[PDB]
Amino acid sequence: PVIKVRENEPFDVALRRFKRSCEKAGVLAEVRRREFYEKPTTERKRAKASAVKRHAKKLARENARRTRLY
Amino acid sequence: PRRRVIGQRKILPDPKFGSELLAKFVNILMVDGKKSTAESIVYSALETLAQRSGKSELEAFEVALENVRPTVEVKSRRVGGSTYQVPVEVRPVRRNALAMRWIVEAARKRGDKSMALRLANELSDAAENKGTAVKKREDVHRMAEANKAFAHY
Amino acid sequence: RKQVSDGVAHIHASFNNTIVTITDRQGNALGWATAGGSGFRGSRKSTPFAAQVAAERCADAVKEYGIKNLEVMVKGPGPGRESTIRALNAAGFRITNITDVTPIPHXGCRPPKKRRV
Amino acid sequence: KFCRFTAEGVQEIDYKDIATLKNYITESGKIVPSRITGTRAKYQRQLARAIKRARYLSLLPYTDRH
RNA sequence: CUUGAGUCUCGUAGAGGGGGGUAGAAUUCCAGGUGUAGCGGUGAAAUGCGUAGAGAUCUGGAGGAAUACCGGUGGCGAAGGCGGCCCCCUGGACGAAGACUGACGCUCAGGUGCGAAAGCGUGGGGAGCAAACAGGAUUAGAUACCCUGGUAGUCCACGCCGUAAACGAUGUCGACUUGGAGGUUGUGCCGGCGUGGCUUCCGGAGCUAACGCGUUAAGUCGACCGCCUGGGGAGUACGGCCGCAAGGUUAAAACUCAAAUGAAUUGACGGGGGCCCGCACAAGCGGUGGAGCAUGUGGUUUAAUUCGAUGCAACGCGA
Ligand SMILES: [Mg+2]
Ligand SMILES: [Mg+2]
Ligand SMILES: [Mg+2]
Ligand SMILES: [Mg+2]
Ligand SMILES: [Mg+2]
Ligand SMILES: [Mg+2]
Ligand SMILES: [Mg+2]
Ligand SMILES: [Mg+2]
Ligand SMILES: [Mg+2]
Ligand SMILES: [Mg+2]
Ligand SMILES: [Mg+2]
Ligand SMILES: [Mg+2]
Ligand SMILES: [Mg+2]
Ligand SMILES: [Mg+2]
Ligand SMILES: [Mg+2]
Ligand SMILES: [Mg+2]
Ligand SMILES: [Mg+2]
Ligand SMILES: [Mg+2]
Ligand SMILES: [Mg+2]
Repeated sequence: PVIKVRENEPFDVALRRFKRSCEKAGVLAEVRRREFYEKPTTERKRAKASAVKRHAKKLARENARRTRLY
Repeated sequence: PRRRVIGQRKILPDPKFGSELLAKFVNILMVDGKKSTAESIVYSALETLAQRSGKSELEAFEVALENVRPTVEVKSRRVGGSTYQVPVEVRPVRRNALAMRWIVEAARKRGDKSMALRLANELSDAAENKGTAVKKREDVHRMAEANKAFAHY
Repeated sequence: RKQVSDGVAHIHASFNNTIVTITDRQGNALGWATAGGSGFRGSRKSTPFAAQVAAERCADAVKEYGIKNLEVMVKGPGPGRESTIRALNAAGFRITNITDVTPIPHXGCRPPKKRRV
Repeated sequence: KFCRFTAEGVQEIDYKDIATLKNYITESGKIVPSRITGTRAKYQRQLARAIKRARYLSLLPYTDRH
């Protein structure tokens, strides 16, 4: 994320463009993910758990628009 | 409390000057429901302080209160087993409550003979930043400033 | 002494500390400051306020170069990233650039083991 | 969405066609996920091979910070 | 004889395998420039590094290992497994139209081969990580968890080992038996309509102790193999075989018990989660704990110091 300060662009607005360029490139998440070694078994396990619960969430939701609360 | 509905309580103004603030001061000085004693102490101290300052009663009061009122204090928030002194801005009602409490405590742990003269001398020293009450204000302010990094939870 | 007026601000923002270094555009350190040397230890060193104060001090240190317009290289995941730049813009510099320079391996070396706490 | 490589009769993706490939990398230079562009899986693989080839010949950068 | 099995033609996707080459990012080290008082680390610290110039920053160089993004309940492979890019050698699978052979098939004791990680032998290599180890902490202790280091090893070649929760805890082959939504890869007809391979999720009958499985069956059947027969003793001993070794494999008995076990249910509990409440914290005021005395109690004493209460919920209690 290399933000150029543009003309008449005040500081706040360029700072916010930089924060979003970073949060979009995922610099911080990549850094946190590279702090400690993770065994391949743990990697495969967390990938599968995220897939299973995303799928279960979509399914529970699309049945939630078939139940009434009151 | 958890619920929250503390309707505030009616306090009469003081008879001599008609000030709710001075009545709060009498209440904070009062011991064992003996309000007549406390009122006689407060009026004697205020008359003495006004003669020794020339100003007026209910203005020398607010001048001594001004140099004791804290602006920011620290609340404890435990994070890692240990605690973080967190600076928090003091509400004006609490500003005056704490100023009065500190002034009374200071005037109590003084050396003059009667409580009226001790309170007068404490009020006089607070009007030029020399008593233990303004020392407590300064200590609280320096704690909050030494913890200013933690002005977040 | 010398006049440069176009500097680069390097912020090394770790979890534990913040290091602010101002150089010229050629990489020569004119001055520096750290959160841990600006009056902060342990639980305070790793806060955005300590980094802000470190950046204040590093701006105050390079005063006799007449630096006027700064580039900003941010490196690392620590708390002192945003606050340092918000204090460089304040201190008096005309921030012209903000880049992230966090090193990312494209695979790289095996990291240390996970902490069990 | 709309995988553009199907709609245009594409057999190969041609790493030498830098104008096309620049649409599928970010500013950083990273390959955009097919979930963002809606490219079909077969062409996403073709595109990845093409981008890596173009990077090797210094037609595309690996990164923003070379 | 041609439908099982197989051959050929044309094409398709693929981290399938073996060999070689190469690129970029990053770590570490080396040299040099700038610069100065800290860095690093943690829950907090310390050990450690640093004025003999560290950390930071910049330029050049060396070397090893791994390949961000793509990347996907995506792909390939018999399983183990396989991921930058390029070339060489090479295996399998699938589809479309046909042509060919003519039951050539399925399973498989013994045999034979492949077989993660660790480990072993010889020779290389060694960035990062890191058993052992050392120091610093923590602790009642702390041969740990945390920190600073750090050697085998992790890498390569060749040879060995032959084991893993080597798992779908589900042997292989074949047939049949309602559906729905996706993923991936072919293919016919015109985004729409078909037809194949593999694959993920749900679910019908049926099945199941139940949980669940459900055309990729744990349903309905057939062929062949492997294996089980209460818990412990014990996958241990002895013997054989195999191994350089570590050990692997085959595999008992005495003795001892009345259980051991699976699934599910109601509770209770959690240093699990969520939402609420109470002078529970917070915000406050006044106390108790110290003194003297009153009073009860424990204890001791006594001829007797009558009996009872004796965590909260006994102790100015029955009185
Ligand atoms: Mg660490
Ligand atoms: Mg056999
Ligand atoms: Mg090994
Ligand atoms: Mg070896
Ligand atoms: Mg060796
Ligand atoms: Mg260690
Ligand atoms: Mg076994
Ligand atoms: Mg496995
Ligand atoms: Mg598995
Ligand atoms: Mg088994
Ligand atoms: Mg089902
Ligand atoms: Mg044995
Ligand atoms: Mg033996
Ligand atoms: Mg309280
Ligand atoms: Mg007492
Ligand atoms: Mg008794
Ligand atoms: Mg009794
Ligand atoms: Mg009893
Ligand atoms: Mg009771």
